[PDB]
Amino acid sequence: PSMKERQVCCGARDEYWKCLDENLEDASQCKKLRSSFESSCPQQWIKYFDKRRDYLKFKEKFEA
Amino acid sequence: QVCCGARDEYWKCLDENLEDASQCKKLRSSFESSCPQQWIKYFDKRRDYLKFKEKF
Amino acid sequence: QVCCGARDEYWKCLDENLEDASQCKKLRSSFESSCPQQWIKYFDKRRDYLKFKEKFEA
Amino acid sequence: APSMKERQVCCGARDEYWKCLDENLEDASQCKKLRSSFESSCPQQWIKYFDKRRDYLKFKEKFEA
Repeated sequence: PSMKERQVCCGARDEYWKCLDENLEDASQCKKLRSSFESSCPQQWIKYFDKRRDYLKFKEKFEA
Repeated sequence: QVCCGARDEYWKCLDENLEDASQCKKLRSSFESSCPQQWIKYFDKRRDYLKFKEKF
Repeated sequence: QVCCGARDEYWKCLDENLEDASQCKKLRSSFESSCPQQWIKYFDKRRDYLKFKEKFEA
Repeated sequence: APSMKERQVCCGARDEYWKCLDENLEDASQCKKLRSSFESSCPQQWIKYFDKRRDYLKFKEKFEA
């Protein structure tokens, strides 16, 4: 998986996660960005980032 | 692998395999994985030119 | 190793220390080592804008 | 530990220097300008590495030919 593929995957993840921050984890507002994210990233990266997002957002509330 | 490190090892394989890219697919991956695509485009043009100049 | 991994670890440190860059100088080095300078400049503008937007509303 | 940009600039400076040496069959004198640009562009331990790497590669070529 090339450096350009990583750049493009990260960019698509940045935009997707940004949307989620501006709509309190509401997938329905970020449908096209989620689609680009899946199109832009290897299957095992998508799983990594989805699980990381859960951990981080739940750790916040456990701490809150 | 530093970008120019992975590039130099790819170029070494090309040398040792008479410029036949088919023999160097593994090292082509590490190169692509180590270097921005803009740099790879530059590096491919420098190599193509310099190897051609060599034979000339 | 991956440019965005090193960026995210640097940004995680900035969060944890009240956006205080002086604490996170180690991971700033690894960020600079992992990412081309053109990407760093963009990422630094993105962070400045987003962190500022955080306050401007909250 | 040098940044990615520092490694890139070191590599470019090294490339142009090694190119010059190839065009003058290792004659240092005709590349002194590029030599200087290589030393300023590269950390001390990188200069050492690429100098010893150059020697090994050139002498390995002669040994085999």
